[PDB]
Amino acid sequence: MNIFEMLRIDEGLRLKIYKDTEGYYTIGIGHLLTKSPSLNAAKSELDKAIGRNTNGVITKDEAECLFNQDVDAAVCGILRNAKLKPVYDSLDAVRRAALINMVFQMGETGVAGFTNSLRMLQQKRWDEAAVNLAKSRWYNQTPNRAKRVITTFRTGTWDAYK
Ligand SMILES: *C1=C(C(=O)OC)C(C)(C)N(O)C1(C)C
Ligand SMILES: *C1=C(C(=O)OC)C(C)(C)N(O)C1(C)C
Repeated sequence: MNIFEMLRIDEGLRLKIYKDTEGYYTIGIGHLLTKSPSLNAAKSELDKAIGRNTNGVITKDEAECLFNQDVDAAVCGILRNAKLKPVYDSLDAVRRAALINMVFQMGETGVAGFTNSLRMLQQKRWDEAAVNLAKSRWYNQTPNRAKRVITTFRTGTWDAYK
């Protein structure tokens, strides 16, 4: 198991534009296209991301291509953020993947706002951090996925993904 296999489980794979759990146009392995309600706006975003006129459908190879860029962008966002980089640097590789997972789902700024959870992770107070992380809109709106990510933070193992 690794961050790619982890997010592939959490995000799925769909080759046509669909609406994500928030109602936002998405494609591939959780590639958010736009929060705009305009399907043409989402299709324009898709064409720009792929470099061709797609009419809202991509191939599996294209989906995996976007996914690799998106995982990279999540890591890049963490390492440039003054709030997230210290926590990331302090973590083992499995818990690092859990933080990347959260940034992939909610964005750099969103995760960087989890000030008290981040402190608890930095302190390596894993059970306490797990309790705090669940006190969130994130957990309430996607509880099964959040439970898996939180278990990964709590234990430092892949138990929730096997
Ligand atoms: C990845 C791609 C790919 O692997 O599909 C063959 C394309 C669509 C060529 N490219 O735009 C990226 C780099 C996104
Ligand atoms: C890092 C980036 C990156 O390396 O994506 C793979 C982008 C998204 C260009 N950038 O905004 C940071 C600095 C976060």
